[PDB]
Amino acid sequence: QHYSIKEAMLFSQRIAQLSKALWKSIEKDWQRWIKPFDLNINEHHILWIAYHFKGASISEIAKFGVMHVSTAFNFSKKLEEKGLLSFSKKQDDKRNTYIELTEKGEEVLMKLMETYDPTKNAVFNGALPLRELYGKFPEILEMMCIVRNIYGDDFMEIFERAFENIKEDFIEQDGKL
Amino acid sequence: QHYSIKEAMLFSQRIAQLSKALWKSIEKDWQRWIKPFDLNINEHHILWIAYHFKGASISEIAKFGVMHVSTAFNFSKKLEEKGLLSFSKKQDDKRNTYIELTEKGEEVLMKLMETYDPTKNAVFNGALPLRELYGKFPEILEMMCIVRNIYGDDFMEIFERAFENIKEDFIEQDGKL
Amino acid sequence: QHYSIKEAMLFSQRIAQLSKALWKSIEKDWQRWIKPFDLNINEHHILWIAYHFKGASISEIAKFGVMHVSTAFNFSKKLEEKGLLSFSKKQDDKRNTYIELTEKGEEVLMKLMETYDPTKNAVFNGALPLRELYGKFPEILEMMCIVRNIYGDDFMEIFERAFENIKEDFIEQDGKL
Amino acid sequence: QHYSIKEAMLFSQRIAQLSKALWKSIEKDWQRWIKPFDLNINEHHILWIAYHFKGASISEIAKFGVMHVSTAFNFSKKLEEKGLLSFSKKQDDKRNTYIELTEKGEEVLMKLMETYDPTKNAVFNGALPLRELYGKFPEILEMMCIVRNIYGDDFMEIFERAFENIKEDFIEQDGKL
Repeated sequence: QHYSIKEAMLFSQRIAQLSKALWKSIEKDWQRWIKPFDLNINEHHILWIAYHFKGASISEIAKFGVMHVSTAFNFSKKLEEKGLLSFSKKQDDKRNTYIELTEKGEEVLMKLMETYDPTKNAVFNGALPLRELYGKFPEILEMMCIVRNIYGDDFMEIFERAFENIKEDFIEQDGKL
Repeated sequence: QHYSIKEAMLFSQRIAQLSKALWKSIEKDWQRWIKPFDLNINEHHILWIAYHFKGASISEIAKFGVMHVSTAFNFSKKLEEKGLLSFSKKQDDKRNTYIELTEKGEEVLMKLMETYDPTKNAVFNGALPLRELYGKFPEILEMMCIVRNIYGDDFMEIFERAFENIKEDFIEQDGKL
Repeated sequence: QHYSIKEAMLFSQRIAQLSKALWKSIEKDWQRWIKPFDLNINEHHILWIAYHFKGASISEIAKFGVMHVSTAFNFSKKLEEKGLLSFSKKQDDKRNTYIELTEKGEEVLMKLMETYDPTKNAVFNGALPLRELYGKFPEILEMMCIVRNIYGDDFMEIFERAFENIKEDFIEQDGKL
Repeated sequence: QHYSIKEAMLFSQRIAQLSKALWKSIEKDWQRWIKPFDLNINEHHILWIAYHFKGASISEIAKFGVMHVSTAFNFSKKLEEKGLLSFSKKQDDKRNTYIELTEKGEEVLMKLMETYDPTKNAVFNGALPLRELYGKFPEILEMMCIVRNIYGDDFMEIFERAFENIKEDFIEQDGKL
């Protein structure tokens, strides 16, 4: 207890609607960006996970991709067909299968990056006011706090991984390494 | 411009991962709560929209339900089959079809409410630390600001609608009106 | 431990400068507003404390006025001279002396209120951007959290007291009850 | 307009009380830390400003010290008497007088640093809960936003100056360079 029941219902509905809105917008923009290259959302997500972690287990891919293991194997295979990634020999347990990007896939990823225009995506524009007032893009700490308690600190290490990987691996003259 | 390209990529990835995590958790908890009653997530969402707005157009239902019109008609029909809601006579345009809850549906909704246990749902527990430190549940303003610029102030009026409807229509001794 | 020493120094300096800036600005604006009526900052603060709490002990006045007891007695006396407030008979302990506003003082307070122009005060203008982005004036929760741990929940009840007193006791056509 | 008058009064009182509380606590802790060395708050503030800016004008000192010019000259002189700082030859305009720390003063500053214990100061402890929940000390952005609109971006550059100076100039084994 030490909270009202009402309060709980209000908060629940509030976040469920907010989170549905946000996921749906990001989903739509993202799908726009990547549909030229015939990639599902999951597939691009998987490709990035491989870039950032220097290859991964399916169980890694499903953890950081917030998908089920099944989907991670299925879409991983679909990508193998497209020559984007490679598979390890052991298929004992789908979970332990190890994935690693082919070179063609890495070029796909870099290309998609040069195709990137922020000003086309909704959520970016929705956040620009806040960037202007604060001088920096919104941190949305409360959200991160929540997802940490939900998903775990090792989960949460992907944010640090990707920050460092973007900063170090690439540089910009018009947008790419 | 007046921001870095890098910055944009960091922010994009950050929010896309955060928002996927949040939507997936709420999705899983919600599905747990409502699966006894053989209801899709969309279907429950539609039923609430009808309760709050005293019936609605399909186009209303899709706006506030963040779904496509097609889905809103399809799942609305599935609910009509279940005797939960009623349909208007005009089917000229799916969009203008007017939906209104049957009594059986309203009982379903109230029942689901008495079935509600917050302590079972992840995101609730993830937010309790913040509730303790602040003395109130997290407001997540930055998120709301964003969704407002994205979706519109009339969209955003559902939060006020539902706050007032919960407060006024119901009272709690163990949880329900 | 479980923090860096450096971190501690950074945070300390940061807040000490921020808090000096804020106090000095509010001090200057406030002094501008009240200098017509020949009132020190403390004296006006004391008068409000009496209005809100329906009279008070000196020890109350010093708690909520964040001043020393000595100052609270001295400036309280200066106000008695001005016919603004009245004193209880017991002077056994300065702390237990009970203060209550004269009518003249209450008129002074209401007058000062009609003299109030927000647009003249700095800190108000500094906060208007945030009010525009958020649709509401900044909550500055982190600050309140801090002051709560510092000063105590009974201290913190003055915010609720004054919110309710402003809302209920007064109404606005051009600014006053 | 486009806000209520009431709202303005609420916000004003709220921040004025919060800011008085915070300044008074920091004032008391700070005075505790520095009273061994017979230093006013202003005097220590002035000494730090000189360290960070490699000497300064009085007008600089008053800007960043949020004091009047008069006080900045007076307390600067008192420090010259103590052999802490040195003066430029020109006294044409007090404002343009240039101050620079003597070596004795720098040792005083470093000493005070080794005397530093965070766990003694109130505001530090008031913020530790937030540090624990967030994993980092509170940013209090809203406050900084406000002070920026109030005081100016060049004013605000002292935060960056001191961050970099602390990080680079010193290192810690038990607390000092």
